[PDB]
Amino acid sequence: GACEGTLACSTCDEENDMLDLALGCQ
Amino acid sequence: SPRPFNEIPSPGDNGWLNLYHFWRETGTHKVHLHHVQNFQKYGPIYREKLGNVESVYVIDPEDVALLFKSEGPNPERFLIPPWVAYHQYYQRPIGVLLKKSAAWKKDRVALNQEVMAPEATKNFLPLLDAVSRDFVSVLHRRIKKAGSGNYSGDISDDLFRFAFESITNVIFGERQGMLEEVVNPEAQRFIDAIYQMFHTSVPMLNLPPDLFRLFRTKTWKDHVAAWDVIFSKADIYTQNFYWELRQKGSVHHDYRGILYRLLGDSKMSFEDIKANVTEMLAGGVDTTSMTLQWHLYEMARNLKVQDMLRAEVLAARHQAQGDMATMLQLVPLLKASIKETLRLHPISVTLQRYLVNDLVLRDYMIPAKTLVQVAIYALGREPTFFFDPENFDPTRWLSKDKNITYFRNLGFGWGVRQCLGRRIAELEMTIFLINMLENFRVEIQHLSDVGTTFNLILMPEKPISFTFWPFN
Ligand code: HEM
Ligand SMILES: CC(C)CCC[C@](C)(O)[C@H]1CC[C@H]2[C@@H]3CC=C4C[C@@H](O)CC[C@]4(C)[C@H]3CC[C@@]21C
Ligand code: FES
Repeated sequence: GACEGTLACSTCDEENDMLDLALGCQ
Repeated sequence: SPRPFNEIPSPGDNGWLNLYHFWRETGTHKVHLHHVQNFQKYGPIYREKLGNVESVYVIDPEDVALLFKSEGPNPERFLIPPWVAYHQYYQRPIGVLLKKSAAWKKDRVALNQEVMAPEATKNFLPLLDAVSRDFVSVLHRRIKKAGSGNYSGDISDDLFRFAFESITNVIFGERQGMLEEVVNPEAQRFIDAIYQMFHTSVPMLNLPPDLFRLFRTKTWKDHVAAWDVIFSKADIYTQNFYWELRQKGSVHHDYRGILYRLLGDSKMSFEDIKANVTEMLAGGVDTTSMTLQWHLYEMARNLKVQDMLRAEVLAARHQAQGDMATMLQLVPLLKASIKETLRLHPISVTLQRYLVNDLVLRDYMIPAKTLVQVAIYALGREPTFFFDPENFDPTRWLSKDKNITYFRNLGFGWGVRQCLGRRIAELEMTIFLINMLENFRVEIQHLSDVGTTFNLILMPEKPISFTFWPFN
């Protein structure tokens, strides 16, 4: 968990866009 | 095995000669067109030393993917040398933008809790909606005054004031009154200094600081004065808020803004908080405003898309029974239209990362510590990565064909060091556009193609004068 559970990366609509550029915390 | 670094195509090894040819052929203010031309000359990957800095430039989403996959826990992008020099020489406390490694991570984590996390950002909605609703009232007022049943004007200054009201409202939980008829002249001076800071950055860009003062003395002096305004006013806002918080008490069940939260409960020192407030304020005025101006421009340029977006918003407001939070879940074409605006009109000409390990791209070995830049502007106009790239098509981002959007949504960057203001920006723009679409039809009289100029951030090359009709 790089950003530490804030939806600001993808190491683990808004989640949908993080999902493209590849969760755990959500 | 891969070819060595020196085999990557380039104009040559003389940074100063390359800089000379760049200035003479293209110009400092057309760096985006320089990249486009370079990929046409060299193919999908090249390297270019400008002054003392060499970068490898890349355009292919597939290479972008490898770059961001090889990213370490504390990414570094390119630091703007006049900004670094200003903070160092005038001993100005730095925020997340200018920090690295552990010190960067510490601020970023504390800030993500308050500006990126859904638990925090859900509180932004009414604060941002209030400002957008006021912007609509401004235009209705100008329509009545015109007496013509419409209003025509360049509203760039108003967009800057809108972006300022928005960012200050979520940070301070207080209205600065920049959408009023009579404006605070000192707040206006703050807005102007932000633009001046960007504008004066350009003549110093590809030079070491030792050459700034020698060859760009006037520009450096103007740049110093711009940052001084930024800092002196951001300091005052933060300091006044700190003391008013003690005068009134810190017992509040309602949401009071980002600063309240940081001062009330975070791992950040006051010093780090104040430095980051300054950076959030300055990073949020020219960005969302120019982006929204481009969005309005694309809607006027494609009236069919404008109709589709309005119909989507009207249906969303109805189904949500007026609730903004619920609406924002029913407006996927509008959200896609923001991605589409940023593809054509990125604020940032490139994204950059310094490599932490050696990396192969296009069968070339790129050594550790090499600066790699993704030419995001060039990528957005490139017909091999986007179908009919000159056409404004939001549905593009809705394809089930996941190949069509693979590493294409790059306007806010990627990963842990992506735009800190991304959620604020998305929310601010989406809410703004909902309010605008519900209230006005947007057109441009004597429409012509508006190009782009590089003023550190990318911007329209010339003014855009809109015509607004009240929508019934
Ligand atoms: C349309 C609006 C905006 C666009 C297009 C935009 C774009 C960007 C981009 C491309 C980056 C670099 C990302 C990377 O290196 O991967 C960035 C960084 C940054 N942005 Fe924005 N931005 C916008 C709005 C805002 C707002 C409203 C704020 C205020 C909170 C803000 C504050 C920042 C900060 C502080 C950084 C540096 C973050 C760090 O180094 O950790 N931006 N932005
Ligand atoms: C004023 C500050 C506190 C905040 C500025 C926020 C910006 C506008 O969000 C900054 C953050 C990083 C900046 C980029 C950093 C590096 C480069 C590479 C350079 O060659 C062109 C400018 C460009 C592409 C910058 C454009 C403006 C950016 C993208
Ligand atoms: S940990 Fe960064 S997105 Fe879940």
